[PDB]
Amino acid sequence: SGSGRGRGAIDREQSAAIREWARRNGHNVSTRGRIPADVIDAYHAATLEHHHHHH
Repeated sequence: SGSGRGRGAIDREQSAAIREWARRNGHNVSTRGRIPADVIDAYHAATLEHHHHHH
């Protein structure tokens, strides 16, 4: 009874958003588990620099 692990929610759940972003950009990424830090950095560059070092 009550709330618990049966909800299926993840703590670092932005992994799925980085996987989707990598798929939308045609970049190599795994279907499940961890993502390479180079692709996490690639995602951070896209979210930070596109309104700083782009026109």
